[PDB]
Amino acid sequence: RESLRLEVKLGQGGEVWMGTWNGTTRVAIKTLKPGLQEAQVMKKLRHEKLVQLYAVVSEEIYIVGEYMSKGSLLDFLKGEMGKYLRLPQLVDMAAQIASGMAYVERMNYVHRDLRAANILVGENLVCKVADFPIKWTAPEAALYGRFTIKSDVWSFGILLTELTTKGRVPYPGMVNREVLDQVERGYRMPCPPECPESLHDLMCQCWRKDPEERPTFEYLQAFLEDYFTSTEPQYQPGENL
Ligand SMILES: Cc1cccc(Cc2nn(C(C)(C)C)c3ncnc(N)c23)c1
Repeated sequence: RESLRLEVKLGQGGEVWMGTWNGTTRVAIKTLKPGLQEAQVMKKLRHEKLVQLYAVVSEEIYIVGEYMSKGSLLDFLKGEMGKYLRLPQLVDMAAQIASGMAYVERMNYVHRDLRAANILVGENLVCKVADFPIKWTAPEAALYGRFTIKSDVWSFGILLTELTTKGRVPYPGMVNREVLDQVERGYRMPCPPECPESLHDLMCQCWRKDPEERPTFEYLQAFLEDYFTSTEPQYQPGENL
């Protein structure tokens, strides 16, 4: 429609801007440098924990969508807020992402790149899935291209380590190659400092060798929503978590 007004340049890769749709609705605008399938997907998928597609400009997109004021989750955890987040806030954020992926799961879709960098945050610690990497990719997916919702579950397990480490890169010290050789031999990341074994157990369930044995995003959602009542009712704050 071309009723957009770009104000602040958010990031650069294409680019992303904070603008205003027809002089009112504040929106985010992703731009392509000539040298989009995401929009096609966001037409079918509509959920409160998924970033909302608003409009498109197929000439010169300019993909317009819901503006998330706190940028990516990766930047959020590595930012000034990281030091104040505790398990309750982190688990909560995990539950919201499981809710979005639960919807994806029911819609028979696959993300193929779930991770903190592709999660957006807003006010009141609202998290939503967006953007519809060996360290984040399930073995069967990275090796044989077996991309399913179960390979997204594996990726969610890695995302859990990102939350509990507050942004740190998975498999610290290991390069892609070592990560492939190691994970194939049954290696799995240890329990993060001050992270309850119960949560690390959830990760390991997401990392099971057999895809069909990994839990559903429905199970993950429910588990995380009830965490501090059914699982760790005796939880006590710590230095970092
Ligand atoms: C649909 C759509 C449109 C524009 C941008 C995105 C992804 C996105 N990316 N970014 C970054 C963090 C600037 C890269 C966003 N910041 C705020 N709101 C957003 N929606 C984003 C998605």
